[PDB]
Amino acid sequence: MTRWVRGIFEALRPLETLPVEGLIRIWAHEALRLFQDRLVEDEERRWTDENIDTVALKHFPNIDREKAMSRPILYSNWLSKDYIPVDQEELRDYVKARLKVFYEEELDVPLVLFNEVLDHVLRIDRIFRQPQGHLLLIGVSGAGKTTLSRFVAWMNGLSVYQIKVHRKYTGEDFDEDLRTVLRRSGCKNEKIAFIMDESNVLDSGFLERMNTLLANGEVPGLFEGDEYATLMTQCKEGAQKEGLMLDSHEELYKWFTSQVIRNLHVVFTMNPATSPALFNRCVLNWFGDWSTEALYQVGKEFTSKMDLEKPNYIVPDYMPVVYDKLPQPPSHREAIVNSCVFVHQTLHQANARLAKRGGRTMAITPRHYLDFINHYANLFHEKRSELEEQQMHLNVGLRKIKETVDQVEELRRDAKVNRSTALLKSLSAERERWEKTSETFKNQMSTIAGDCLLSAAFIAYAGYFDQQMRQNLFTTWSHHLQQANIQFRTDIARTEYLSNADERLRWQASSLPADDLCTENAIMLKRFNRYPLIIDPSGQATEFIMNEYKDRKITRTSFLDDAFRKNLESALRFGNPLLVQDVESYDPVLNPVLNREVRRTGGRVLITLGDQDIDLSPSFVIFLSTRDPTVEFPPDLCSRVTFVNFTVTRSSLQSQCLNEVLKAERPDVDEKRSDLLKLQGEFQLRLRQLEKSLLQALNEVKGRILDDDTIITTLENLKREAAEVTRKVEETDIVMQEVETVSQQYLPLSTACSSIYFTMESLKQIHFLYQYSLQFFLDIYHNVLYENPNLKGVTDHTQRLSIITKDLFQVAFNRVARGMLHQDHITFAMLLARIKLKGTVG
Amino acid sequence: QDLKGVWSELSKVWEQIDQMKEQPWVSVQPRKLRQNLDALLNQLKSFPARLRQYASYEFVQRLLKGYMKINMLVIELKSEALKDRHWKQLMKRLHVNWVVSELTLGQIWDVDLQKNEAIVKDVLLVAQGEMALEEFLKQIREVWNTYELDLVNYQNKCRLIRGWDDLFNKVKEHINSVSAMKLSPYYKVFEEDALSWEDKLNRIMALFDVWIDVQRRWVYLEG
Ligand SMILES: Nc1ncnc2c1ncn2[C@@H]1O[C@H](COP(=O)(O)OP(=O)(O)O)[C@@H](O)[C@H]1O
Repeated sequence: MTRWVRGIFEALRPLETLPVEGLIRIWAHEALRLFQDRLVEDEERRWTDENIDTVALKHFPNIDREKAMSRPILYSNWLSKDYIPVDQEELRDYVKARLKVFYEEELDVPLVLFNEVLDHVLRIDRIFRQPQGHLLLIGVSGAGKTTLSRFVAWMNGLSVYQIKVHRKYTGEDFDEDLRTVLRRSGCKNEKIAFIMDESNVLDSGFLERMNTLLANGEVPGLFEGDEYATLMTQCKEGAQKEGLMLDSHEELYKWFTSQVIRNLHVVFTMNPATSPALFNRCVLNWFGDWSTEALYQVGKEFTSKMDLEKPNYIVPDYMPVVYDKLPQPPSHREAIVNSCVFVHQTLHQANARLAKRGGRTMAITPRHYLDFINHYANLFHEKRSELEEQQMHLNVGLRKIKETVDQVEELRRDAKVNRSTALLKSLSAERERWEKTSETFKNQMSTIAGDCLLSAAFIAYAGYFDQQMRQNLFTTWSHHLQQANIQFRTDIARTEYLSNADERLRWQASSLPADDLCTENAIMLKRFNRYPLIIDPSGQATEFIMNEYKDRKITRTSFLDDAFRKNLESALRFGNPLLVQDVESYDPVLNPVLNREVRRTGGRVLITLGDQDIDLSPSFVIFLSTRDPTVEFPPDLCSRVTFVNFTVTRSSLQSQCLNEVLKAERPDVDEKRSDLLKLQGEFQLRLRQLEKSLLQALNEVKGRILDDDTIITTLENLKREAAEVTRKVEETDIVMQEVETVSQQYLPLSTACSSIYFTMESLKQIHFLYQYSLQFFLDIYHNVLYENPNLKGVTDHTQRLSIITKDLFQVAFNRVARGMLHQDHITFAMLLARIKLKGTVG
Repeated sequence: QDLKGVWSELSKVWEQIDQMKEQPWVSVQPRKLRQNLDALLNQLKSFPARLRQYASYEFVQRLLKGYMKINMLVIELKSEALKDRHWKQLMKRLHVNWVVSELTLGQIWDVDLQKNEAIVKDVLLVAQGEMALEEFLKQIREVWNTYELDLVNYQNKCRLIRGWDDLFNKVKEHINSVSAMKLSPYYKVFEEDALSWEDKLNRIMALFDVWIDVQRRWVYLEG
């Protein structure tokens, strides 16, 4: 109530006179600022709106509730000299202009202005022009708290100050920081906005100390003795500077406190332990998740520098629209932005579903959405540039081959003539094949947008979920894109599309499994905007990332190590890659590095680490890692990093065993699957390289194209090879159902392997001795597949499969029970029999 | 007519470009530079329709667009990380002479920064790493030229040393950091300073390692 009266008084002070309508409007505006903002649920806000209107009608009857009341009630002194009402459109335009200005002479990252941002900006403005104005921005982490607070403070000309978070933070340091802030604000008449986050409010002593200054605008028992005398000398100086005759100590301290009240503002940032005294001492403003419209506008703005144009894009009837204000008819760009919003909503829905199911689930924040859009932009640029340079290479080859057709015609005008005619027909066949290649390239131009959207969505959002959940999310996204008439290839090999042969083979040279999950994890490790947080209980991923950056002097450190901060300082200063394990015990000092906060002072590009400004090196990269799968991290840490998970599950393991069965028993079908994967981009790249070599050999012509007419074989070779890949395009579907049928045949064996391995790993509940590694089960599996003598001398695939199924249980039981008590042999046999009974059909 | 007017406006914009060029590179401020470039863009856009349809108008139009685009490169080139070595690397890799003491903004404006951005960015990152290492060694010099042993009395007979742990952590940190700098890709021209400093730190570490043992033994024997 006191803050209500104070705000109304501040609004009514510089103004001359109003009707009752203006007083009612400002009263309602202050009521909304003090009560509606602290609300979370929107219908509660609607209830508050309706009841403010009801009370206004009741207490003040016979007053026009349309001239004095509107849905937008916005007050500011930005378009005037008094704190008067002002229309929303000019407010938005002015704030857009000031955002463009704030881009330049400050930290430069793209920002978007929507309705929520505008309201929050006006709220920070209001709290900054209220005496003893203190606000608590509560909401989801990584949504705009610090950015909006600093931006508004810069707009109002307040020197932004923040408390540096450093390992083993000392309370005396906090006291001296408060002393400096108070001296700069009260004495020097400097308007300072003070901002804190959960990374620093973790010590309740700081909060219980600052409650005194939040309530009274002063800290008793802080300025004593020599500090007291020095502050008094400077405060007398400031009082003379302003024009006061005040020279008594106690009244000078009182004037210092009043100046602190008028100038110093404190802003809090938190995520939904905290005393209610903090909640009540300052103003509360809810800062919930970005709305659907907000996400739509972010997608529309950040993709403006991208093509996403299809003039012949047919509008699909029954559009599964998620943004309730999509323009009719939806263009291609609007459709893509709608798809991105739907993707974010599907991540939220999947997290909710896993939360309901009891499984572990980790929060998704607008930072993930921004990362997704950034990855979309980078991948779109990459693929577009690559395909366009291939376009121009094919075109220049077409003119070169036409020039040589003319040259060989000139040579023919001079039995070798018949061979020259054969050369001519071969060249013409090459020419039409290249024209058809250009047509297929136009088709790829059509497909690239959807392909990029799906790949970027897979990279950015997915990465913490297992193989099955990743597949479900990708299926949902692809089904939505198909439902929105978006051109993407009906079959997508993310592993192939996001890499090629050479990175995969060098990863295989590294200590990296050939598992599809592992390949996707490596791809995520390659392309990343936020530093990865590798999750793996085994440790193959850490050794792999070591072997990858071995030449770059990669270093290992753990949060438990006391020298971790020192190694971090060295790596950051020098730019060597750093690997950090045990992120479960996390140190918030890493937050500025993950957030990529840098300042450019002169020739130096520094970063605030702890309490020291470390010079950032332009080659530094960090890899967070952990070994415990069951662990929860705060949503801030989730926002800061991208998650890469190596934990084996039943789906991943069954896919592994299915691949091994296909390799060992049906090498022809696994080879066919490999050819199907290579058909995506590997065969085309090899064919284009052979085309490059043919063009190069063709370039050295001095009449030697017809000397003995022997180079044309290479041409035929190329053409032959071309025909080969063409045939694999024809029977791609046939290979698909063939491999699908054989995988359906072999699937129950893989399910049995997954179930038996999980039974083995759960065996530890019985006795502490019963510990078995994944490598043990794979050893048993390889013994069953390769060095099993029962399979010798038989070729019927069904018979070999049945023999393998029997021997799997037999050998697994033998190997386990030899290292297992006699009392539990029957228990393990019963479990194995239950598994096989579930597996068998009939 | 219209052609005389557009030629006069072209002369005006040529004079403005010449005035911007003649300002030496050591005095041009990129903030004032972008202010003037924006002023020139508004000067071009404010022209009537007839003067907006000429080919020379288009020429100065995308010319100023390219200038505003390369303005960013102008900001990074204006830094303290390229004192003399990196500029000379730029000249030898760009094959155009640009002596800093005679350099003017016009000379940099002459060369195509659309095309030579790769060398610029590479030498920029190299210079950033170099100045990071240089600032670390400066911090080493400042901290070691002022550090002193905290001495406390003992039985009112002599002033012994208190604070062995902090000095040990300081020296070990400095040794580890210089050894890690030895692995940095920018550790080429700082080698002699690094060797001298690691020699000094090894001497300090060994000296104090034996000093603390001597101190403990002596106080034990005195007791
Ligand atoms: N309105 C906005 N538009 C675009 N990006 C934003 C906006 N608000 C915040 N961001 C992004 O958030 C990042 C900073 O995180 P921040 O939102 O400050 O986290 P916190 O929620 O802890 O304040 C910046 O990189 C910025 O790009």
